[PDB]
Amino acid sequence: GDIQMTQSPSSLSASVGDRVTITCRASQSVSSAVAWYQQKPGKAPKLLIYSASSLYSGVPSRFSGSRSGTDFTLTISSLQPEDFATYYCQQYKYVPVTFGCGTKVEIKVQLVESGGGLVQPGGSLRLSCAASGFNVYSSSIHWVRQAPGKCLEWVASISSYYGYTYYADSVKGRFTISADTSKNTAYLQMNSLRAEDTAVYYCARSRQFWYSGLDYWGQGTLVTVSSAA
Amino acid sequence: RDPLLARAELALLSIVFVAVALSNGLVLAALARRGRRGHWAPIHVFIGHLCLADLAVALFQVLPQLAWKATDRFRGPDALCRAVKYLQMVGMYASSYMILAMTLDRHRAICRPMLANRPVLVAWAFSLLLSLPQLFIFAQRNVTDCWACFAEPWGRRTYVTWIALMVFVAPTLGIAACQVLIFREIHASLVPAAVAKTVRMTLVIVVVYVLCWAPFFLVQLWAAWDPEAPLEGAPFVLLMLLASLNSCTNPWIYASFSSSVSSELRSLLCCESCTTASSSLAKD
Amino acid sequence: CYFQNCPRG
Amino acid sequence: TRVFKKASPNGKLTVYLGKRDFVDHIDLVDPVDGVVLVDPEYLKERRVYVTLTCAFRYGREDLDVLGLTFRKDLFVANVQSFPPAPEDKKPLTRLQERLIKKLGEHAYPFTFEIPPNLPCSVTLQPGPEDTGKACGVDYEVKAFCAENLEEKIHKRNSVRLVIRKVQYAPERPGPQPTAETTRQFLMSDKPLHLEASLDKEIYYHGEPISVNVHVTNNTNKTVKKIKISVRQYADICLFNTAQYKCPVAMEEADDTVAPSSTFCKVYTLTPFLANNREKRGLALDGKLKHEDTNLASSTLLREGANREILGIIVSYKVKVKLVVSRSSDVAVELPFTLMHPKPKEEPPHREVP
Repeated sequence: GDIQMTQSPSSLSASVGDRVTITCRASQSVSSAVAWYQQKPGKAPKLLIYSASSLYSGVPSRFSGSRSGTDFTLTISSLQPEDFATYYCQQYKYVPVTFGCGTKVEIKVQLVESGGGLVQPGGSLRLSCAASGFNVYSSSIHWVRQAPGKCLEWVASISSYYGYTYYADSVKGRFTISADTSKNTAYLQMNSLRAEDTAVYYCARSRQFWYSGLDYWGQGTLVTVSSAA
Repeated sequence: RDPLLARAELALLSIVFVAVALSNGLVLAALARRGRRGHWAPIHVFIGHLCLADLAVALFQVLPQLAWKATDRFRGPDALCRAVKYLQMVGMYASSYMILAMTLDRHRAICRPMLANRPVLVAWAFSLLLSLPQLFIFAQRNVTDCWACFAEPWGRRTYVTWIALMVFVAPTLGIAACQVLIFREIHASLVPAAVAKTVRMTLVIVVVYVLCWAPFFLVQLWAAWDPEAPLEGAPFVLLMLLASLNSCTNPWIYASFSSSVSSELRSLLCCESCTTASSSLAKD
Repeated sequence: CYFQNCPRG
Repeated sequence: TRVFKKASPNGKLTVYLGKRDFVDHIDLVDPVDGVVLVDPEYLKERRVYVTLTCAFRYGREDLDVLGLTFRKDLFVANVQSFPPAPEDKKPLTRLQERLIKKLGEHAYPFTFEIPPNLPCSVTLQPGPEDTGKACGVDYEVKAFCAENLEEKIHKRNSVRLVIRKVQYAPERPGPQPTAETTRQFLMSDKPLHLEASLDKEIYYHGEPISVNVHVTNNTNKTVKKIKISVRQYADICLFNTAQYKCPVAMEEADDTVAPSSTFCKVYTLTPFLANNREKRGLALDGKLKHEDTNLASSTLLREGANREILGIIVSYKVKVKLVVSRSSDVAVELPFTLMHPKPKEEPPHREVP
């Protein structure tokens, strides 16, 4: 079976300026290639930690993380109002890589994407991510999808410099991925769509020279595959 | 015009033709299946070129004098003289030059590091270029195509010697120098073997080359350089069509040294480890 | 015979 | 942090190292320190040695057939492992003592001071049929319990670990590179001038290289075609100089520089292995066993040495060739440094489990 992560502290609220503890449990030996992503409700994910020990650039030092075997500890000395959002843990040493169901805390670069919308099941549909501000050959490009009430899953990855394609198990040979180097854009075609394909799709840019946690994301586009028109 | 001699020579020519045909065909088939099922090893780029060139030798040479020695005459146009003589001498010359080229390539590659089809082009071009003087050499007929043909009064006494020089002295002595430069096989100081294989293949190739090409050109000189050629009888007639002896063997000569194709043809007779791991530690 | 005066058969 | 181990087949010996790669600052070298867990219970040879080698593999085929390793030992060094030499006293590094306290007395340390001016960990692009160990340049540490050095290495009683060392781009840019030529023909008086310029001396693997090129043609003939080639001078020094040549990136421009005309254009070239897999034997950076690395990094040597190092020297250049209507071909050249950004971590190469 494929490697799973589990997010225990799903529920937490009414915490202000206090110790906030999050644990992610790895179903298998994954060493250190693990990262934590911040996504504001209704927004794009933002890179918090990679390797569980390396703070990302532009991140407050008050956030911290650590590894204890296959368990992984997220520490907040003092919670802030802007930190009430969705949190994700994910290994990045074995393709396919998958996110756990996001950890939501509750209180009382250019990556443009297009192509999605409504579609009937059993069809093909088009998406694209134009990237600007950086260099395509210097990174890999990835497709993740947001299914509500479902753990986030990476679905697609393209390596321009290596020229390789990577897909999830459920999507092998079901979708076509590509990228125009010249236009600096990633193209996507959904062949034989079904009900499981209903999700909100997000664009992720790697940084090729060595793989790490995804840094910058696109706002995403909805894709509802249903008989409704 | 001897009937029994004609029958015997036709039999000999057909037998050697079919022998070289079968040998070269099976060798080239093995090479093609290896290249399709694996690498286009340049080691073999040449042995395959040897196969193709030598099978072309068989096809373009044996059939013409087959046509003459069977029909005992000529029944065609005049430019067919030029065409047939060209397509005949081309194989003889090109085979020798491509042997030269492969020897040179191996000679450089005795210790050559990585270097990412040229020398085969070199050999082919050099052959087609040396194919020039035969234009003004062969003369006209005086019934059968281009009989009593002579380049000049010195054509039968200087051009023949130049042919002999260009076909042996540069080739055989050149390849001789080729292996003798491996004499400096002892590199890398002492050990912290191959000499036997090197010398054993070099000796074999050089001796087969010289011995196989000896009789045709020796009788060539004793019949051309010497006025009033001493022998016109039976012993000369058969031996003047036996130079293709190495054709069925020289590809085998190279294939024997190649442990890859040798094991391939012998199979086609009927055709403790560990793991890296990781741990943690205590800070401070 | 190839490049020399071959005896006539 | 974390530490890597490798367990020997016999289980009597085990090796513990901190980081797989070592930064070659050229001026100094990372001290390569590790430890060996030893089992005297099953040990019988009463002596253990650990040795570190740097070796470049013999090229592909040997005696008209490929396989086996006649690699030349570029540099080998040895050290006692167990029992430790009392005469050998050296200041242990912090990682060494950390591993010692974690494991105990059966862990015995060792340090290797790699001298500067040694070849970078460079690999050669294997052929698709190459099934043996990869050909190229690499370091290898190894452990084995034996009474002395002479004894035949017994594969049931030893262990090996291959390693690589890396260099990195200086943070200080050099002068902006320029080149120019003035080709004149016998047919005309006025000259044909050409100039090329690159923005910075340094580029990172996977990011574009932009060249500003200007041409001034006053001769009677006309410039017809443009060849642009990101190329690589690789020097081989197994026996002597061997500057084997293979370009990595090209493009053809059907642009034209008219007589008495000026041409000013920016050309963008960015190397990538995809269109270079076919170029068998193309130099690449170091590999662990067979994981697809990136392109070969620009070897950086200390200027004090006279560049005689018995190893592959890797330097990347860009070549601009202009062709004139029907000697007419003209070439100009500009070299550029090519190394990775500033390191911060290990090389976590990504692959399926």
